[PDB]
Amino acid sequence: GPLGSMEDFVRQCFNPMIVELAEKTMKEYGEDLKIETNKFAAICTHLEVCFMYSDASKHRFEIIEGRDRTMAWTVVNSICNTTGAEKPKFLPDLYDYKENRFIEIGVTRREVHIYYLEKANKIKSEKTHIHIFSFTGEEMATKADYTLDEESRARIKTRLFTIRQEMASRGLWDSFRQSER
Ligand SMILES: O=Cc1cc(Cc2ccccc2Cl)cc([N+](=O)[O-])c1O
Ligand SMILES: [Mn+2]
Repeated sequence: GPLGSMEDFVRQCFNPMIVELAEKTMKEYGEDLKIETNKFAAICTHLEVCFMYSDASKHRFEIIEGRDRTMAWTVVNSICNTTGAEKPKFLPDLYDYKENRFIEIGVTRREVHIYYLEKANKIKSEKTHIHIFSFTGEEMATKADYTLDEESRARIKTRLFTIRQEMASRGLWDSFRQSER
């Protein structure tokens, strides 16, 4: 049918705060949202998932993702100096004060196991916990430890489904799904 604009969709369906943060991210990494619209959408999605993940248990998680890079690294350094946790080589999305480990969160259109393996290879850290969500409800987590209960993760998955099917409703899904990497 009628093909829609990804930028319009992103601005209509994501919270304005999230949008601003995503724009800030893309500016920071030199990417133009006006052209890299799928990347823009993905960054919004990943941000929202990180925030929902944090929100599932307030006072447990420090949020790293969303801050400017220097600020984020400052926070990471602070957490390491305060808790004695090993410094990660790449910027994680969260810190878990309860389990005393950083959390890397992935959101993928690809096969979750493969994606997980790529992440676990590309962090080269050992204590950082990895949690991968797909748009079809699949999950993959380090040591099969999923951290949050089924209801919280169900909320996350449901949001992902909503996004996927509104995109599909606008004819955006086909392009978005294969523009990964
Ligand atoms: O897909 C977008 C995306 C964005 C981010 C945000 C981000 C975090 C750190 C550096 C650059 C960027 Cl774009 C992170 C991940 N990730 O960890 O799977 C992402 O998959
Ligand atoms: Mn990150």
